[PDB]
Amino acid sequence: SLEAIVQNASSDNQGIQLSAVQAARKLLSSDRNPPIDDLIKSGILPILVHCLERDDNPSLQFEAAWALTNIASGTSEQTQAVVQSNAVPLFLRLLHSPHQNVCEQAVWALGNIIGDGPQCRDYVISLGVVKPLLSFISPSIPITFLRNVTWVMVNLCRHKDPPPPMETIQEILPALCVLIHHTDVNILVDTVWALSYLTDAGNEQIQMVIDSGIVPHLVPLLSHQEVKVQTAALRAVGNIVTGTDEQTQVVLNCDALSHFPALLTHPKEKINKEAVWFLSNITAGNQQQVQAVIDANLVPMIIHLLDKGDFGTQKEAAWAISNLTISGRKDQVAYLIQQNVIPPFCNLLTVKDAQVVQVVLDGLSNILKMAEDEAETIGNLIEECGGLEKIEQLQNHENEDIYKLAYEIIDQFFSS
Amino acid sequence: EEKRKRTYETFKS
Amino acid sequence: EVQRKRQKLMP
Repeated sequence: SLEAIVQNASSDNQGIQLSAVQAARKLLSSDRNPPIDDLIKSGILPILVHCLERDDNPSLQFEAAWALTNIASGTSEQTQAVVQSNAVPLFLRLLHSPHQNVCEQAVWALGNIIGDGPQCRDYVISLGVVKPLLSFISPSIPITFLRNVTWVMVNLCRHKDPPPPMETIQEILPALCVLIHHTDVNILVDTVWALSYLTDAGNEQIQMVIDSGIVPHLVPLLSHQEVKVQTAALRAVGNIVTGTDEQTQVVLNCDALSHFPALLTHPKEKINKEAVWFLSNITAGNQQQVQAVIDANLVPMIIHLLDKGDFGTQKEAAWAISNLTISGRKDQVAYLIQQNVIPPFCNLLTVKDAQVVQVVLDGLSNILKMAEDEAETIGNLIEECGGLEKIEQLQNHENEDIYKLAYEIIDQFFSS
Repeated sequence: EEKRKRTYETFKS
Repeated sequence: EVQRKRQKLMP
């Protein structure tokens, strides 16, 4: 039979029913863009939801669950079709089945529901998903299944508004301390993206991640073999160093900076860009943190990327330099000058982007003020690489911020 | 006290 | 970067 298997799936004969449900799974899983809307319109939803509760026929449960999984892998209203069929408690009950494949499909389906939004994530949590989900983690587990569990964990960690419940985050984090030591690449990428989501959620959640003791296992992943592990780890620790200076200092005490030269010379250019982002957040800190940036020999590399990189990376280098001019000491800005930052920093003054030209003007302004005893020779080294001319031209700019700053810098330091 | 550090979402236009 | 919803693909 071909279409009206809506009928066959409501048969006394469990073979007919199972074949029809397997056919519904066939329609919903063979192709590229499954016809979810016709399936929902056809009224096979309540039938498949009933199938979920059939403890006597696990194959029927599995087929129904994978049909519904693919329905809830679709649009927001498509996921709500499954939810409002009121099947989430049924999947939760299937989590306790003695059949691995039924558990796997229940976990998969719940993961698709949780991944829809903060509302559905909180709903699925509220019916008690996390403790059974986390019990599956065992040294005696199939890996194809462990990956699905870690995926669902990532979905539990997402959607900043409102962030996931504090109870649930501190329930998850011990599981992540176990999973971050695993050898599979997929497991680590998902684990570290879970951490990235949490640390992006806010300073309290950052403090939970710090308090879990997992940061010393996270930082060394920055120089891991695989690039996906590296990018996700860089994202997580960058999010952490977005917080307070003491949180940032936890990251630095895990010797995080020793990993970055490799990141600053990595051929992939987004990695350079994000590594200099990280560094810009570090130079925004206190004097000892600027000194850690300096002592890691990252100052010449940042100036190098400022000089020769593309626009995207030069922007981040410019933030790093300006934030160091804001945050630094006598000898620190002096070391920066000894590393010959002035010419490339000035050449960015002519850029299409207003924010970045303003940033370099701010940095220059603070550098002239910073060393008032070299203020004459600093003005000369600026004028040497054509910086005076570009500043006088930005005095002719259409943005109030830019020309007012250019006029202000020309007034204080250029007696000429 | 201006924008001290720079959050990840800010690091996109 | 990991995709939030994921459909199950036939072997």
